[PDB]
Amino acid sequence: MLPKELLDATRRRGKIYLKFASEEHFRLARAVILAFKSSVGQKYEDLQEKLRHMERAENYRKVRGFAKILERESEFTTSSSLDPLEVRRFLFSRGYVTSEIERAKIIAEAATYFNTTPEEIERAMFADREEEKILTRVPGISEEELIRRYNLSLLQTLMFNSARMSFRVSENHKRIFRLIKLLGLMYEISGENIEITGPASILKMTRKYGTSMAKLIPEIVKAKEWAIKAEIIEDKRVYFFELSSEDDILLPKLEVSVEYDSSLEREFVTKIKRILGVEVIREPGIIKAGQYAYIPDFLIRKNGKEVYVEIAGFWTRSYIKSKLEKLSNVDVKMLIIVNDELLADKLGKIHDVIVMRKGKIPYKEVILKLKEMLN
Amino acid sequence: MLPKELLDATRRRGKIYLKFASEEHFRLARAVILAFKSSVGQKYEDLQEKLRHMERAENYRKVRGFAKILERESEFTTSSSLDPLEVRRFLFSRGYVTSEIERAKIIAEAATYFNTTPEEIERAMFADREEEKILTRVPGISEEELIRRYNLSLLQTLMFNSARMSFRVSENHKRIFRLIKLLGLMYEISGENIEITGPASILKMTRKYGTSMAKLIPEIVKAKEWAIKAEIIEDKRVYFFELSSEDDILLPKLEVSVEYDSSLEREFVTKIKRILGVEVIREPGIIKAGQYAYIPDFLIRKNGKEVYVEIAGFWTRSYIKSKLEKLSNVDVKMLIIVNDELLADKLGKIHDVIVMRKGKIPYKEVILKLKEMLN
Repeated sequence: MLPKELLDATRRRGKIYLKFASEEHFRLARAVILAFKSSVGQKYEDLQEKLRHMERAENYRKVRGFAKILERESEFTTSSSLDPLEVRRFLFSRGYVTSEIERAKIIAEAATYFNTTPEEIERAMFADREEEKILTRVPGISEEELIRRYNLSLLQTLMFNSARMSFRVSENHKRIFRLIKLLGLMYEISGENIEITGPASILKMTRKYGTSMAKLIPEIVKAKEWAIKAEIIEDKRVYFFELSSEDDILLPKLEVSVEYDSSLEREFVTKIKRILGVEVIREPGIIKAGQYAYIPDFLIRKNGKEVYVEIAGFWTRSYIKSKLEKLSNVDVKMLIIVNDELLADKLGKIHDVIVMRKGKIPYKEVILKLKEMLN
Repeated sequence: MLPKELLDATRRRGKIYLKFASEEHFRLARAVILAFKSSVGQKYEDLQEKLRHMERAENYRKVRGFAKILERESEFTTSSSLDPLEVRRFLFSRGYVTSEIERAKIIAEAATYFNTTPEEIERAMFADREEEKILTRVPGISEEELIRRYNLSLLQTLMFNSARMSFRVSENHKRIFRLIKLLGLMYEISGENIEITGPASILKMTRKYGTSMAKLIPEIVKAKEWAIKAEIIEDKRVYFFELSSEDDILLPKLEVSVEYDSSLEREFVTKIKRILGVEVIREPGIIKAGQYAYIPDFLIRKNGKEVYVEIAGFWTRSYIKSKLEKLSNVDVKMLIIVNDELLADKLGKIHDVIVMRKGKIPYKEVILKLKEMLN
């Protein structure tokens, strides 16, 4: 997101700061709301011209950013009951493109065929263009909520260029750990500090990973106390970013779920249990190993031995190799399964982990490794 | 069989013409090729700077288009044997981002950890940037081949804005008809004229559809004689385009291959044979019905009665309703199956066709319909 970086952040002495909106921007937020309200019943093109007219060097980014929020929560509709594709099909089959003088006549024939007026045909002809969509509903969002959502969006946008983002929260740890796993994030826990590998630390799937990462931020800033630190890469330059609840930035408290099902969990247990003669506990709980903590998917036990199993999300070779070294100096035994469709990195020799095939777990390989680990 | 490009066209009085390259652009092609050859061993940024320097107002689209063709056929490599993600993980974990004053020290530690020099650490650190990839191999392409490939890419690019493209070829009809089906194109055949609905006539999947349509063009222009006509939409403006082999545009002769699975096909044959007790012929010939011709997927024969079955590719409600109307009161009996995953249009009530469910054929519906047609 180049534009935002060069324009809604400031860089100084190796640090990067975001140009958050505050109560000082109340009048600007209201002016954007008024531009949307005035454009109800009009084409998106007319709304955009209103926004361009109010834009000045000083307010340009916030006008754009506020309007992006309102547009996302607004309802647009096509301007005609007619199908634009069927209208154009009819017109083009009667020679519309190869005519010039005859076009008004061809439009009049269409109006008879579709039981309407020439003006309705003309409205329908290109009604599938985005510029032609009609604003029909504007959300009932206050200036303050607009400013809060803009600031959350800005914080999320910055994290698309993060090499790593670390945070602490005063509560909601259980939900956050569940979110990290559902979102497939690369994580590291040390004490109260939770470090998320960012998209500037992967080779591919950057937008997909960054989008997933961004869904975690609304849950962080909902805690009564929280602190974020991040390392940001911009071309060959690096910057340190830091924000906490004590900075009193206006931010929302948005509902976050992005939930799932326990189908694989049950499928995995049912496939391993009697085959292996083993006890399996699903989501057994955070396990501490040395100075680090892990969020395993399964605990597998037989005789007096134990093996934790964790299914990674997005991954790179450097991330998995680092995780493996950290687990090698500790008593816990852990089997990591990595998905080949989530490799955000070059293909390489990675041992000690089990690799999926086309997104499916290889159960015989898992069974044999587990047998070897459990004896 | 496509690389995207910048359009470069002339528009005049409702007609659009492409700015094809010719022998007049030989010296420019030679200069672009030399910029690549003289950059082997250098970084992508250094190559691009040579191209920026040679660009002028009148030729920048060809400089950039020629270079894009060469780049796609060139080989680039990362500048060190080190994994940049691993190097940055090491550097950043030692405080690289937060202690500018220690960076030379931290880089020297990395050089010891990775068994190399500080200068290699500095090369590897941001070696995953596109600007820093090294040009290692340039294709042996000639100025004439570059001009031919540019012209094909230009013609292909224009069709991304086509509402429809119609063509005639003097030979290779069977291969062209097979390709139309393999590519999932919306087609209509009338005598020698083959009309392809273009991506300006669908609401979504426009990149996917236009890319598929682009792959048909190399097969058209390989015929001894050919002629293309198209209707082009740009915003709310329409243009007529026409080109034939008689215009003597320099074009390539490319081998065209599209990978096909055919798994759904085989299962359809076996199930219908068993449940219906009929003969099922895969990929029968082209069939004429009225003034139009069709490329069916199956012919089902029972006690002398015959029913054709066609599985559409990409589709719109407009296209399918027009197709159904042309089939309406013709002798031949044809059943159309559409795939819900290939609808490039709004959801609507379409009847007289069978709609797949999550890309799977509904066999009860198909069999019952076939029985009604087979009696």
